[PDB]
Amino acid sequence: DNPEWLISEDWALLQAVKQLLELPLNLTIVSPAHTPNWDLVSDVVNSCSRIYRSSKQCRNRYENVIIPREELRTSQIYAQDENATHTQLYTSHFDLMKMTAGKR
Amino acid sequence: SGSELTAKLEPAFLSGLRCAQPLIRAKFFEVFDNSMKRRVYERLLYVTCSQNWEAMGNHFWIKQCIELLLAVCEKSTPIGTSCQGAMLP
Repeated sequence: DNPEWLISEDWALLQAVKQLLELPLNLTIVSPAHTPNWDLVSDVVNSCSRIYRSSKQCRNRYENVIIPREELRTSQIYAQDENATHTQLYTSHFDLMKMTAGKR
Repeated sequence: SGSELTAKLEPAFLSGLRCAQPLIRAKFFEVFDNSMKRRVYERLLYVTCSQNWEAMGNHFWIKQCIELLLAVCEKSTPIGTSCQGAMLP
């Protein structure tokens, strides 16, 4: 949480919970064998995240932001962002790497 | 049956299923066997969907899956094989 959460991270978190765990918005258990697995969710988010998000951090983010937001939706924000924020993240990293290369 | 108590005692029941004492394990499996119908699909659905296996702990609960599904097999049939080429004539 020390680095801010990108909309792509929130979207990956929500989609991991919905698609993989097949759980509802409120994480109510549908089948007893299918308990929430926040390690798997952390693994999915970290595939595209800008920084390592722990499973506890993913659970806290989901329960404290996405549940109130889904109850603009995360899908609407993701569609409206049009990958601009994540592109600008990579532009910034490329600028910092070019700065470091020039300082040699 | 169906009380909150049977929901609360599930770890104890799973301890009985994985018990190292065979008489206890047999009594618990006998209770476990009758809890679902003698059908392959329904038991595969049970082990995939109904049973939270977390209370087994570090136990290799595949043993209980084998025990549960093989119980479906017919027991009174005379023992036999398809491997007629390997049989002693």
